[PDB]
Amino acid sequence: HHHHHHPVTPCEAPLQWEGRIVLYDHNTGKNTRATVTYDAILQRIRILEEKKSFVPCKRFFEYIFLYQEAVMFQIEQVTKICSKNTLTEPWDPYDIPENSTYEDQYYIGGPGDQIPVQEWSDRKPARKYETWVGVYTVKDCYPVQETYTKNDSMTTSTRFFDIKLGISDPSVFNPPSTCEAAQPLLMSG
Amino acid sequence: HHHHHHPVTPCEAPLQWEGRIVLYDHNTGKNTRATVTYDAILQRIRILEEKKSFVPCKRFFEYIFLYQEAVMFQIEQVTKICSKNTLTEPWDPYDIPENSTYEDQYYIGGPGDQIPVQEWSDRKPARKYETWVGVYTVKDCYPVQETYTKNDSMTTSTRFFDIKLGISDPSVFNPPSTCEAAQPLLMSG
Ligand SMILES: [Ca+2]
Ligand SMILES: [Ca+2]
Repeated sequence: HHHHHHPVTPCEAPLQWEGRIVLYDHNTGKNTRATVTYDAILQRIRILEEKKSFVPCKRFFEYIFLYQEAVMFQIEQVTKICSKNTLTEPWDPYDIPENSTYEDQYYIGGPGDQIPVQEWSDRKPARKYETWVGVYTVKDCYPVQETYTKNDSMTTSTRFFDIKLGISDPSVFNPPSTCEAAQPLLMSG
Repeated sequence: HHHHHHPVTPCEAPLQWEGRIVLYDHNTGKNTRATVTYDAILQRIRILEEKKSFVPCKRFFEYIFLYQEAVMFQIEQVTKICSKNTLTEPWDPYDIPENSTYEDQYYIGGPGDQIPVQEWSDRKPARKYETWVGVYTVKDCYPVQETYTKNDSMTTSTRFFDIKLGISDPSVFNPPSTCEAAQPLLMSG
């Protein structure tokens, strides 16, 4: 039997990638499926909601968050109606904060196809419940899952997949021409 | 470019295994870490809660659910005080119901260590929100994650890992001697 040190700090998540996610929102119970272009160097993130067959939702959005310019564009994918809004909130990366609490390492999957991952949190002894848990791969530190009990009880779980390093198509961060735009509230049905 | 049929039915999850889980309960915000012995053939499941350093919780339980006998034993791991209770609810396997809606297939992880998985749900067009989403491996159909918006807004996400087929230690389903026991309500702090 052998004794593995707990890691002194967490691995460093990739800075740029193209991937896909599911965002599960318990306040609404909604699962949102999106293609994501993520760039922590410029602190921008582009989210393209996906439509599946016969979902009861008519409206689907593209989001372009440009934190270095304190603006977010939201575009109805059909109408192409744009909303330009101010971003007050600071950038938040998909990574493990360097002061996170190490929780575990384990294998996801079966024999012959299993992947080692690590789990980290913001657990400390002064607080009964964590607000953040992250599951990242051991080998490349890619995000796998995060749950965020953030926002005073407004919680989400995000699952990450089909991630590919780098950004093959930068143009996605250019807002469309219809984005000579004002600050409308666009929400889904 | 190529066109993959959607699967006509889902893969068949393993019937017996030993593994570990994290159960994230939004009603409380709690993350419970447990070692699990799972047996769908006898419809029994043994859950052993894990204690981590300096969690503010004093009480940790072992559960032995024996659905074929409509009884569940709950044991305080320290005191060894047992509770024997009646099970009214039918067995529910960790599997994909054969009438589930196929949602997606994708790779978790990075280049050189990534695992293909499938996602299934209980989505139908008559209901805005799913009550159940399951993520299972393609290769062996091992559970990876489930979220359950079951119970009229009482929702959980479960993550599965370190799964090994078969049950190396059957004795765990034998209740301990202190289980000449009554029906106490034992809850955590
Ligand atoms: Ca973050
Ligand atoms: Ca089930």
